[PDB]
Parts: sequence; structure tokens; C-alpha cells
Amino acid sequence: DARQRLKEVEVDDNGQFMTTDFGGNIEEQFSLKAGGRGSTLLEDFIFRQKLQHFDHERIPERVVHARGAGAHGIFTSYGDWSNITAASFLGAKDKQTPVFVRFSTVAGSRGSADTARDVHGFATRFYTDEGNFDIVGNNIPVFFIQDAIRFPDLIHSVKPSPDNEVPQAATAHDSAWDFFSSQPSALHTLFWAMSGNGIPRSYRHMDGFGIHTFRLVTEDGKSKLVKWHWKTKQGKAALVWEEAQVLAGKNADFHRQDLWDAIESGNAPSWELAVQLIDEDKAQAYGFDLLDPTKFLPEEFAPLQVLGEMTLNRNPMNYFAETEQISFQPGHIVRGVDFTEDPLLQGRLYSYLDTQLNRHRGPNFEQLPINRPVSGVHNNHRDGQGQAWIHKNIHHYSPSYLNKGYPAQANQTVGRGFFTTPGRTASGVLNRELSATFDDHYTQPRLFFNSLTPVEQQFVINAIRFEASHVTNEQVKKNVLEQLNKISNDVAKRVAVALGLEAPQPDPTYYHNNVTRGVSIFNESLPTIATLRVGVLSTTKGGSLDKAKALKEQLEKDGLKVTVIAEYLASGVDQTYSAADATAFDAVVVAEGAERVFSGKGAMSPLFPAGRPSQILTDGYRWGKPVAAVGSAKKALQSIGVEEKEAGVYAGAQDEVIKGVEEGLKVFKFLERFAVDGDDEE
Amino acid sequence: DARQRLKEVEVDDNGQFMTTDFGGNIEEQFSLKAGGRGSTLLEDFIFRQKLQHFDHERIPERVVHARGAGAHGIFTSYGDWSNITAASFLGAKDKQTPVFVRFSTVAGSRGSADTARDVHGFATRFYTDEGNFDIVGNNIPVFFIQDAIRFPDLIHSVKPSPDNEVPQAATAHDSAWDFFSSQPSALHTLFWAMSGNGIPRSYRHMDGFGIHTFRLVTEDGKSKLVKWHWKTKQGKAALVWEEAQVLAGKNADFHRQDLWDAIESGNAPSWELAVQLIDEDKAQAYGFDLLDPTKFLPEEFAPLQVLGEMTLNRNPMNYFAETEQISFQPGHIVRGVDFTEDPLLQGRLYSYLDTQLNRHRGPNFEQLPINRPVSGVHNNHRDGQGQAWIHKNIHHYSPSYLNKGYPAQANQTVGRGFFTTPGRTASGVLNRELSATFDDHYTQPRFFNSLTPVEQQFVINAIRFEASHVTNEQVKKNVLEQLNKISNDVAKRVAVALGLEAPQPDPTYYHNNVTRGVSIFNESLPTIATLRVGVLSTTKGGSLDKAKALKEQLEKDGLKVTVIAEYLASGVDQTYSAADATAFDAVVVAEGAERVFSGKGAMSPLFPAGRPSQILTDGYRWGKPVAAVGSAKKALQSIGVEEKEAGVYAGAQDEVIKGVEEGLKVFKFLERFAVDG
Amino acid sequence: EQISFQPGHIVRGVDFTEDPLLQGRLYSYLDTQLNRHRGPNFEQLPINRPVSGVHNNHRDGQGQAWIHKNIHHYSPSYLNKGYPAQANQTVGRGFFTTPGRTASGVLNRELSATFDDHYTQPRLFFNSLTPVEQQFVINAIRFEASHVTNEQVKKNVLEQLNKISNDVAKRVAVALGLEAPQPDPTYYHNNVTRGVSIFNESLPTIATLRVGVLSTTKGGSLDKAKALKEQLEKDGLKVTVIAEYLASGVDQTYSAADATAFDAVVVAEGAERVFSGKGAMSPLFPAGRPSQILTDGYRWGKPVAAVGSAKKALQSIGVEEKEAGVYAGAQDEVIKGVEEGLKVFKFLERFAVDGD
Ligand code: HEM
Ligand code: HEM
Ligand SMILES: [O]
Ligand SMILES: [O]
Repeated sequence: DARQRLKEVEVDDNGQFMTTDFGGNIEEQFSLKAGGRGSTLLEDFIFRQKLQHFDHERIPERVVHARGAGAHGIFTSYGDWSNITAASFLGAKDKQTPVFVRFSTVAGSRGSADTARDVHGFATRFYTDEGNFDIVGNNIPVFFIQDAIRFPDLIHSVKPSPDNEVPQAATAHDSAWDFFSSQPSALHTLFWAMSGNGIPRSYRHMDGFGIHTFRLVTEDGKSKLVKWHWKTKQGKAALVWEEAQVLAGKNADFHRQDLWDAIESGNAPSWELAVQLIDEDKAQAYGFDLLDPTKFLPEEFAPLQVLGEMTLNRNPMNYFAETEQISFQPGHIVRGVDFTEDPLLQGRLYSYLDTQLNRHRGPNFEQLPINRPVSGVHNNHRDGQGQAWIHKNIHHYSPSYLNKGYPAQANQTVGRGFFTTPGRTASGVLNRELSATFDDHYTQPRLFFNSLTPVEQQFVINAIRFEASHVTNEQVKKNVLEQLNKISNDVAKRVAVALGLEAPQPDPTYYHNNVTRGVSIFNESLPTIATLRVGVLSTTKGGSLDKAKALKEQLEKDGLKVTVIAEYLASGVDQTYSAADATAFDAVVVAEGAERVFSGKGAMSPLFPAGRPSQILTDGYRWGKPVAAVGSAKKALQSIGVEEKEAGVYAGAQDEVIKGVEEGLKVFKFLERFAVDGDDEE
Repeated sequence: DARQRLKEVEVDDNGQFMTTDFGGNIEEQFSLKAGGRGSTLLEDFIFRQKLQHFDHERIPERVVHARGAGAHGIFTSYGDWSNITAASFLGAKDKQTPVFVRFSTVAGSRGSADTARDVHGFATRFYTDEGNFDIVGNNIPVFFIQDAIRFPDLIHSVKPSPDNEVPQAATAHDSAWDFFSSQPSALHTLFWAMSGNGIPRSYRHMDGFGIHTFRLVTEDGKSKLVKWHWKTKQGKAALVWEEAQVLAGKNADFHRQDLWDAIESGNAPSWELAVQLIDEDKAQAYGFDLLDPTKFLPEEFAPLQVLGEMTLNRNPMNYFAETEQISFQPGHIVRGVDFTEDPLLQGRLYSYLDTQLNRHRGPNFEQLPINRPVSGVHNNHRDGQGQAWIHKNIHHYSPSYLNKGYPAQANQTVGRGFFTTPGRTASGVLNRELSATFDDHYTQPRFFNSLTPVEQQFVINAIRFEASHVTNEQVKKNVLEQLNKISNDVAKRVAVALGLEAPQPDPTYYHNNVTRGVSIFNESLPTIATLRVGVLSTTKGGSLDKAKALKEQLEKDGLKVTVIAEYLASGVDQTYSAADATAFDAVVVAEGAERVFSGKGAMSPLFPAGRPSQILTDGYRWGKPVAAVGSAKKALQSIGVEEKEAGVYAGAQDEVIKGVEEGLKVFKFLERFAVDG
Repeated sequence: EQISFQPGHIVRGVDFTEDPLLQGRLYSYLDTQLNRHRGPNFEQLPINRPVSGVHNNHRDGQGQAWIHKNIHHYSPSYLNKGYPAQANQTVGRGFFTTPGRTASGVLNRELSATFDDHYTQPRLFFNSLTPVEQQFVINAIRFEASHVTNEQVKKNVLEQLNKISNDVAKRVAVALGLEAPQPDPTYYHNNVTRGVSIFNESLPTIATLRVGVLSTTKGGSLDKAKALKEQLEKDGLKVTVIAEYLASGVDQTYSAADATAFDAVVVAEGAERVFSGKGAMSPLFPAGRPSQILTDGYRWGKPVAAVGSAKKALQSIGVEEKEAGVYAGAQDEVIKGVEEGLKVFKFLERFAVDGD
């Protein structure tokens, strides 16, 4: 149990009487009043201590990544990696370290939709025996900007306009695209956010990236440059934008429920921890500066080397005390790892320490149960708001004769202390510049786009088309066009069509045809269909429900989560048509006999909105999901104009439908149903 | 200008050089580094002062009503109401007072959807010349509970489950309906939230209520029990649930953008301030206790009397500094008004003062510009976090010989001070009880009688939707037993969706009484100004030119028209990819645009498959006025809709416009929604 | 520093009264913790936690240190099975307001007329003190009011003091150079009550009381001071031997010593050398410091003593062994006297009284 250390602070209220926060049993359902219908007394200490705690429940949301969810788990190392790092948690085969991971979006506030289009956070804490080590990552390997001092500008431009606070959780407005086109470094991450990475199917279907080049350091002090990767064992998978939008309204907790259900049902998700390793003397040897956070390292140049695997198997007990209160920091570093001169990472180190003082209203936030290490804290820090400990050492200073030198200094050779990479040097003038090696803002965006499938490329273009069409200012849109044209003339011309702007002329300085692996989502089927959702649309009339039950039981044998849907909650029905939507499922199957609710009287009922079963089937097909119908229910396929032998469409008896649906869930999205530019011309 | 007093804190950065927050021109786009590719220096004071302010931007959200928006305006008194109130802002005909209003939901956090189903906040501050007076109200005249000590229990049960923080901005889960059925006083507000009041069309289409009985007190101390009412001059209007769900994802800012656009375009919304006035001897005269906030006073027993009008005509300059930071309080009371022994109002007075300490992390929040009164502050308060003034009176205590007695005491006789109603008394033992007069929780919900038949189905279908999400079978059964105490028919129709058997009739509280003013769909809209028409066109053929002429004549009646086509050609406001029917009050197909509902024109890569047909289908099924000009009838036929239907218009441009504008007064065509049976 | 006291921290079996001062305290101690502790969870601090267990539906707040198991954090509720459950007078040992307390009358912003006597009990308190104890009060008032620059405030104070006692006002008026006001006898009375005097009762024990022994590193004084100390410590006294420097057996130097630190001062024999002449002029302490300590100790009413030839030190400051609280002779004589004097603690014979 990864939460084992947290059980000492867990409070069980069952079987007990109500109390105040300072003890004493009470009743707290009536205010103390001066007379039968009199005014409430100031001396009602019970009322005041109850309402004051309610009044003070909220803490500030995170300044970025305010919307997200998390879970506990275990990380297991696959070997003794002392040959590359002194990091304790990687020092032996099958060594296990408790983790907590929080996934998130970036721009939206606390109550915004999971399926907004956005970069996604992927923050992992290792509770190692030599301190907490945090990898505060994203599901995209490059970031918008090259210097941390520009972070407020980026975030202000993509967060709501400061006059009306419109729009929520979205880059589709003037200020954001004004910034993307005025700061061309941002276009690489923008392309990633405009792809499937911006609308993933779940937290469990994302890769993770530390983005920055870090350093692994051995006991003798030798170092190597390193990139952190998390590779999902569930496979990468993404939605389509028109589906993500409906899902934002139908279930804004789609992603956090996904992770919770997967863990509750015993299908804990896993990611493998992998690294790219680079010699120090090759930091600038691959066509870009490895200090540049707007660049990723093509796997053709440095392949991923798996070090271990992380499994998230325990949900939190109290979301606020654990998920909301946890405080990640890239400054949470340990012996065996070091920073680099990445100007974006450099400022992060200051920013995450500082912002905790705003979120937690004091300096003792590492004493919170979810932030505490398991390795012990011994120093001369004292006092501060909410000090939860009572220190014994009264000589709280160093050096000291009176405390005998304890707590004692630890460094590279004594006490396994942290040490900066010994060979690191500084050379040159103090400057407020960026290295000229950071100047190329277009080559890698072109590289990313080249490496996507044709329909995947169309998704990127259609996302940009959707986003840029919200920009009111004409010049901003033309500025966007000029910047896009430096990535690819074809992308600019296809985006320009939606904008009503003239197709720009080629500017080939950065054009190229190179491609790289690992970057696509839709060119690979899932390695497993466990936890994937199947909506079975049935009816309470006739014998349809009995068949849906058998259809459900066999589908569950393969590890799928099946929801039987009908007019009302008859025996065996999991959900009503009124409460059902196609966004909640990865495949839709119409049970035999349920074709009655797709036409005629059966489709017009007071118990669900008009056309709901037809709409669920239409949404699922148009959003590329595997859809099916058993036996006579093929008439439902007919009523929305879907043909039986289309790709990802399955009609027949129960068993062939079951096999066809499960095969289609591996494909996940059938991209034959999405038009590409040039298809419609006569 | 209602924002006139805020002018002296506005800061213009145009034409200026970047500075730190302590002065000095700077550059702040490059960190100071030791060498060309070096680490950033701690001595970079520019970097840290910029990032420190960014790192500390967020303050805690409101514990409830976290999601909302507001605007400035003016209240105008219609008369000299000194015969009923000593309140100065009501003391003269045509006397104008600046106001700020915040509308909101209740349950959702700050980034939740406007069109979630919820009770809605309607908070108004009068910046009167005798102090700030706030009417912190809802768009529903009754509240869930009868004693403020139960507010954490109510809010904990409605807000997300504390284990996983699911669901956001929704009562449709186990704990809420567990609470609704375990605490039956909640059923009245529950019914209101399950009606059109839970999913309003906009803030400007809501009524508002102070809920509590207050007291108006004249200069000589005579008092009247009073109910505050805001009556919208735009008319009440609501969505349908299946449309509000889609709108929650397509535009989470639907309501705050609507308010912003109405004001910016010069269509300032208005509400009339009206009161119900009854003597003290009527507190228990109408079959319920007026100190009970779960009951409202039927207008048949005390009609509305209008006192003035408020109009919101100026948007904020900085959302955070004005809308986010404003701190409403029911304790914000002035001379001429007093509280009552309402046990729910009683505890609010403590809570709103106390909670400001959490949201603003200091005692000086009334010094913030949007919280400041216009009438002057003179007392012996000193210091505190962020003290923004410098006090001259060094003898900051009373009584005192040294300050000559200033600042001096004010009361009923001298200085127009506040005074509690002189006639109020206390009698009885100290008790942690409620009056037995609070016992009836079912008569007034049996509100349901006063809705139109389809309006009633909406309530049933909302309860059917929400209760179906409840996983515990016994909670569902407990819910049905409580609904059966209000109406056996309601229990039976809800039990159907739950696959349960409704209990046998429990006629204790049954009755067939009705009351006016609580329905929404029984009344056409008085104005269609600011209402929005989506015109579906296509870049091919001569459709665009006709859609522009159609737009031109529709704007002449004050409507907001959006022309939709495959891309942003000349005259196109929005692409099909970016468009959705939730954004419009009416959908009209321009002549020629039938080409994008079938054939090749419907399969362009520029928008998702079937998007034009989806838009017209959405608008019809959600009850909107829908229409098509000339050859565009084909689009109506392609989705099975016919000319002879209510709220569907076909023919020439002149005929379509006349029909659409009249259907927009109807607003929702309820013949398209099936009723049980 | 962190502990947070509240009069509202009340338990079953105790209840409040309608004291208008107490009533407002209950509000202000809860509220002020939000300022001092910047959050609502200050009762979770180790020094503030009860030992009896906390079970309620409070959640979240800054610095929330626990992880609650009950996901149904509300009442009433079927899903939590009614737990945590309500407790009242008859079930659960719950708190309950006194059943018989009643409210009656108009809501008012007033005080009861029964509160209107501000002078009788101040008079009663002053009556029940010893004569020199009364003089300490008068000399405190004379010191305090002489700092008031405003003439009218000084007369306002006298006008109010004259309501308590005309003699008190007269004696204070002297120090202020103001006229003796004429009697205002409305609240004058001669009643006394027990238990309010400090100086009318000797101390029940002298354990922990402090004795400073003034000695010198020259001669054999330190040897005798060590013997004097060992016997005084037998009675539970804390003894500090003082000399020019920290020789063996010295607890404190004259430079660091002051009479304020001790309850009795006794000069060890031979130490009279540091009270006049060369022994009083040394770079190791401020000039006259041993004589200042003895002078201070005497003038502040302490038991002071000298052993043997050290009585010259008492003569050097004009103090004679005849006096109460002054002891001389050999060691055992001085020990028994000083220990007797410590029970009296302060010798009020050394403080002049108005017209004595
Ligand atoms: C490669 C670049 C970056 C990555 C991968 C990244 C990732 C993340 C993630 C995952 C979180 C959420 C942690 C959680 O779930 O609690 C977060 C929060 C945050 N980030 Fe970043 N971020 C990056 C850039 C930056 C920069 C450049 C700054 C400032 C200079 C910054 C400042 C912050 C702050 C202040 C928070 C809030 C932390 C808290 O309130 O506890 N980030 N970031
Ligand atoms: C008839 C009953 C009630 C009405 C009409 C009402 C209305 C409102 C409204 C409109 C707001 C939003 C103010 C804004 O826009 O900033 C609000 C917030 C709030 N309410 Fe209520 N509410 C009621 C019941 C209660 C009760 C019983 C309590 C506690 C005992 C309570 C505590 C609060 C708090 C703490 C806030 C946050 C205020 C702030 O952070 O500035 N409410 N309420
Ligand atoms: O971030
Ligand atoms: O509220």
C-alpha cells in the first residue's frame, strides 16, 4: 500500500458523537436563540466554530495547472543503475519507491472541463529514501518559451482576457494567438497542443516528458545529459475536437473519473520510465542546443532506455488533503541528479518554491502529510506559521561547539550529501541575452508535422482552423499566417482557406522533409482494451434487455466496462437514455430489438429528449468510434445511413459483433470517416 | 458614469516604459546569466520581482457562488419612500445611487460552466450616501434550509464528493439527494432549481429575491416586514436541459459573455426593485412563519409595490480588481433597514464578515476600491494587514477628553445613526430549537401546481435525470417517499424512470392551490432586443448576399445576427466548425444553403460531418424558432420538419423575418416536448 | 507562542452568563486566531489539540493536517448511518446551555442601571490595604499622573479620584501641584474585606528565594562565603556568590550583579574592603557597584545583612543593625535572621507615609 505512511493521520468518525475542533461532544443542527423565535446568540460557540471552519475552507488554486487529479502508486527500478546515477531510488533491481502523480490541464481554473484543448501536466513525486524527487512534466516534450522570465507573458496571453475573464480554459482567442505569432518560439508546443496531445482520451493514454535536459551524476562525479520520458503501457489515444467539446459539457470530470474507475476496478495504469542519454561534449551536436526547451531529441539519434516502471494503484482518501494540497517542485532534487543551464528550468526552481507561500499561506507546507518525505528532516529551521513539530535541539545554528556539530554537514564524500556536477564551469560576460544556438523556431515544428499521419495532420490543421477563426483582429490572423508559412507553405494555405485570407507565397528557409518516430498517436493501435467503455443501447420492451445482459457479460470477460442503456432503470439497465451520451463510451452497440427506439413511437417518449438513441449512435459513428448492431438492430444502423460493411462497423450475431467490436477498440478511432483537404473537389 | 469614483486608481501603460513595481525603467525578457549559456543569477532582481508577483496572483475562490460575473450600473428611486423607510437612497424621487451587481451559480468552482443547473446568485450593492447597502439575493425566492448552522451540511452534500472531487457543478449525485431526502425542508428550493430557474437563458432574464423577511423602519421607529424583489424588464426565460449540457462545453462563458455584450452594445439590462409590505402582526397570519426562508409570500396575499429601477450600463475594466474582489455582506445595512429573527439570515451576518478574512487574507478588505463606500469612513480602527490610509486622529479611542469627542456617536436621534427596530423584544428560554411553525415542508412545493403542463414535465424530467445518477437504491427510495408527500403524481412519474414503485398516496399536504408570478413559460418576452439569430449560409452561389440582406433587416429590430459559412468569406461572422445552435436564440437557413445539408456541400473538410444539419436539428429539438428562406426549405425537409409547425417558418425573406421575430417572443415552442401519458 | 486560549473553550457542566464583557470575548478570541495563525486549522497544532478526540464534518482549510475517512461529511444523512451523531444533555454527554436561562425585554444597546456604581468597590479595595500598601498605590498614581502633559486631564483624574476618597485625591493632588478638591462623599465608606492585601501576610515558604552574597577574591572572604552559601541552600534558597572576578566558588561578577536579582543581600566577612577605598575602585566593575547593590537592597525593603567585620559595609551606607530587616553578627546569627526576614519579604518600615 503506497498510502501506508498516511494512515497515522487518518480520522475515523463512524460510531462517534459530534464534537467541536477542541473536543467535547455537541449537537450542531440548531442555533442557540434568545426565545422561541428569537435572534441567534453570540455566545453560540458551537455555531461559530462550525461556520468559521466552513468559511475558511478554500485555498488559492494553482496559478497554472489548477484543474487536475492524482493518485498514489509504486515505482519499481529494473536494475542497478549506479553506472549512470547515484540516485538511490534507481540503485538496485526491483527497488520500490512510493509515488504520487497528478495529471492536469494548464490554462483552466479549478472547475473547468477535463476535455478542453490544452497541454497536460504529468507530475510525479518519488518518495525516495534520500528525499523527495519530483519530475514535474507535461504530456508534450517541448515548451512554448526559452526563458523563464517570459512565463507570465505566455500565461497571461492564454488565460482569459483580464477585462471580462473570457474565455475559460482555451487558447482560441486574440491574446493567445497574438502571443504565438509575436513569440515564434511558441509554435512548436502549439502544434503539439493542436494535435491529439491537446485532447487525450485519458491521463492513462498520455506519454510524459521532463522536457528539460537534466544531468545524471555518479558517485565519482561524472555526469551525462538526460531526458526523462514516461511511456504509457495503455497506449496513446486521443479524441476528436467536436467530441471533446460535447464531453466538456456532458462530463467535465471525464478524465478524473477515468483514472479513479481504472484504479478502483483493479486495472491500475502503468508507465515505463525511460531516458535518453547524451555525452556532455555533444550538447550541441544534434542540430540544436540541448539547453533549449523548445526542442526534443529525435529518438533516431538517441534511443530510449527503460529504467523502471510506475504503477498507480491507490486512489486518494481525501482529495483536498492529498491531491489539492500537494506541492510539486523541480527544485525537489536528490543526490545523483543535477540541473542544466536551461534558462526555462533555471527560473522554475525559484518560482515553484515561492508560489507555495501563496497557496499554503506559510513556510511549513512540507510538513503537510502529502508533502512529507519518508527519509527524515534534520536541520536548524524553526518557527514559521503552523509549525507542526517540537524541536529538541536548542542550539539551532552551525557551526557550534555546544551541539557537537550536529546536525552535520553532508557533501559528495561525507553523508551522501547533494553536490553540483563538479566539472560545471561559467565562462563569459554577465548578460541578459539568449544564446544564438536557440534561434531556430521552425525546423522542429516542421519535423513534428511531417511525422504525423495524413488524417492526423488534418486534425492539426482543423484545430488551428477552429482556433484562429475566433481571432477578431485581422492583423493577428495575418501574423499567424506568416508564422505558419515559415513552418510549411501547405499548412499556411490550408489554414488560410478557413480564414478567408490569401494563400501566402513559399518561404522555404526552414522547409524540410525529415520525419521522426514516437510522435504520432493514430498510427498505432492500443496494446490493450481493458477498461475501455461500451455503451449498449437497448429497450425495456420485448426481449432486448435479456440479450443486452448476455452481450454485457461476455464483453466484461474481456475487461471492458459495459453500460446497458434503456428508457428507464429496469432490472439490468445501468443508465437511462436521458442520462446517456456517446462521449462516455469508446464503442456503441445497439442490442437486438432496440431498433424500435430509433424510429416511430419508440423514439418519441417523455423519458428522454427527442432523438436521443439516434443521436448517441450518430455521434459515436461521426466521432470515429467502433459501432455495431446485433441481429435485427441493424435497422438502427440503417436509420442513420450507416452501411454494414464500413470500416469499424459490425453487424451480425452476438458473437461476431463481440469480436468485431473488441478488434475495433484496438484501432480505437476509424480515420476513414474524416475528410482531408482536396477530398470534396469536383 | 457609474465607475466615476474608480477613475483615480486606473493605471494607463500606453506610451510608457516597463518598470519594476518600485519604479525604475527595465527590460524583463531575458534572465541575467553568468556567461553565454550560463545559469541565471540570484542577483537578477528584475526576474524575481516579476515572477514573485505572477507566483502570487491567485486568491481563494468564494466558498460558494465562486463562478459568476458582474457589472456597474445606476439605481433610480421612483419616489420619496420616507413614509415606509428612513433609508436615504429611497428618500427622494429620481434620486440615483451607483450600484454593482454580481450574478453567479452556487456549487461550481471558478471555471465551471455558466449553464450548469443550479440556484443562481443575484447580489446587488447600493453605494448610498449613508453607507453601502447590499441585497445579497438569489434568483429563487426560497432557500434549502431553515437555520444557518446547517449551511456547511447543505454545501458539502451538493459540492463534489470529498474522495475524488466528482461531480463538478452538479446536484446529480448520491450525497445531494441523500441530503435533499434526509432534510425535507430542502424540497422547495429543489423544485425551483429543477424548473426553468435552474437553467436560465441569461442573467438579464432572471428575477431576484432577498428571500429573507427584513424590516423597513421609518425615522420614528415604526417598522414593516418586507420582501425584496427584482423584476426583470427583459422577461424570464430558460433553456432546456439537453441544450444547457451541450452549451456547457461549447461555451462555458455563455452567461458572462451575454451580460458583457448587452452592455457593450448599448442594451443595458434593467430590473425594477419591488417590495411586499406587511405589518408585524402578519408574521404568522398566512399559514406559515415569515421568519422561515423555505417559504415565500404569495402575491395574492401581498402584491408587489415598485420602488425604483436599476440599470446595468458599465462593464468592469479589470475583472479581478472589481468583480473577483468585491465582498458582499448581508450585514452591509444602513439606517432605515433592520434584520428579522430569520435563523438563516441570523447566521449569514457572521459568515460573510468572517469569510472575507479568508478570501482577502486581512482585515482591510473594505479599503479596496470596489468595496469602498462613497460616504466617508470615520472611526478609531487602526493598523491591520495592508492598511492603506494614514490616520490623523492620534486619540483613537472613545470616550476621550483629548479628541473633543470626535468621531462622535450617532443613533436614532443624533447624526442619523443606525438603530435596531425599537419595538423588537425577546421572550422565552434560550434554546437550540426551531419553531413548530417551521414544520411544514411540503405544502409550498406543491409551486408545482402553478406551472404549465410542459413546465411541469421539465421539472419531472430534471428530477428523473438527476435521481437516475444516484447509485444507492435506498436513497432513491427515500427520495420517492418525500416527493410523494408533495404530489402522488410527481412521485409516480419520477418512479418510472427509476424503475421503482411509488408509495401509495399520502394526502396530508395535497392541495390544488395556485399562485401567480412563479412560472416562466406562461409568458412571452416583452422584448427581443439582444436575442441572437444564427443564419446558415454557404460561400457558394448567391447565398451570402441574401444572408447579408437578411442580417441587415434583422439587426433593425435590435437582434444580434451571426452569418455562418464554410470559411470567413466577406460578410461571414463565424465558420461552421466554430458554430453551434446553443449560441443562438433562432436558426435561419439562408436561401441556397440547402447545398450544405446534403450532397457534396455537406462533406467539406472545413467542418465536422453533418454540422449544418446538426445545427438546425439542435435548434428544432430544443424548441427554438427555426426557419428557411425560399429554396432553403429543402434543409427543413432534410430533417423531417414541416411548414405547418408552430415556430417553423418558410417562404420569402419578408415572411421569414416577420415569423422569426414573433417566434422569438414565444422563445420556446413547448409543443415539441412530450408529456407523460 | 503558538497556544491559542479561548473563553469559548467550554465543556459540559460549565456555561456562560450574560456578563456583557464575557459575551464579546467569545467572539474575539476565536476571530483573532485567524490573524495570529493565518488559517482555520490552528486547533490541530500539537499544543492546541485536545486529548479527547475530534469527530465532526469540518474539512479542508489552510494547513489541513488530517485525512478524513467519512466521505459523507454532512448531517443528516442516511449514507453515513448518522455518524458523527448528535449529542445533547441526555445522550452523548453533549454540551447544553443552562435549561432555565431566559431572555426577556426589548433588544437594547444599553447597560443595566445596576452597573452604575464605579466608586464604592475601588474605595473598598483601598480600605483593605495596610498603610504603606496604600502609600504604594498613592505613589504609583503620583508617578503615573505626573507624566500627563495635559492639565485638564490631570484635573479630570483628580475629580474622579475624589469620588473614591477625598484623602487619596488630596495626597495625589500634592504631587501634581493641583488644589485639594473638597469632599464628594456620595460613595465614601469605611468597609474592608479580606483577601486583597499582599503586604499584610508573610510568605508561607522561602524556597527558591534568592540571596546575593557580596564577597571578594582578596583574603579569606570567599571561603566564608562558600560556607554561608552551603547553609542557605539547605533551606531551599538559591545563592549567588559575587566577587570581582569568577574565582573558584564565584557565581557572578560585580559587573554583572544587581540587587534586583535577589530577595536578600548579605555581605560576607572581609568583603567590606570593596565598599570603600581601593577595593571599591577597580577596572573590573563600575565604580561604587558593591555599595550600590547594598544601598539598592536596603532601600527596596529587602533583608540585608553582614557577617562579622563586614558590618563596616552596613555602616558605610548609614544603615544600623537596630533596624528591622537588617542583621549583623556571626554567620549562624545572620542566616537565621535573613531566613526570618525572607518570610516578611519586604520591610515597609523603610518607606515614608504622607504625614507620618
Ligand atoms: C518544461 C516546462 C514546464 C513544465 C513541464 C511544467 C509543468 C508543470 C506541472 C505539471 C504543474 C502542475 C503540478 C501539479 O500537478 O501540482 C506546474 C505548475 C506550476 N508551474 Fe510549471 N511547467 C513548466 C514551466 C513553468 C515555468 C517556466 C514556470 C515559471 C517560471 C512555471 C511555474 C509553475 C507554477 C508556479 C506552478 C504552480 C505550482 C503550485 O502551485 O504548486 N512552470 N507546472
Ligand atoms: C437566503 C439564503 C442565501 C442567499 C440568498 C445567498 C446568496 C449568496 C450570494 C448571491 C452570494 C454571492 C455573492 C457574490 O456575488 O460575491 C453568496 C456567497 C456566500 N454565501 Fe450565501 N446565500 C444564502 C445562504 C447562505 C448561508 C446560510 C450562509 C452561511 C451561514 C452563506 C454563506 C456565504 C458565503 C461565506 C459566501 C461567500 C461570500 C464571499 O466570499 O464574499 N450563504 N451567497
Ligand atoms: O507550469
Ligand atoms: O450562499
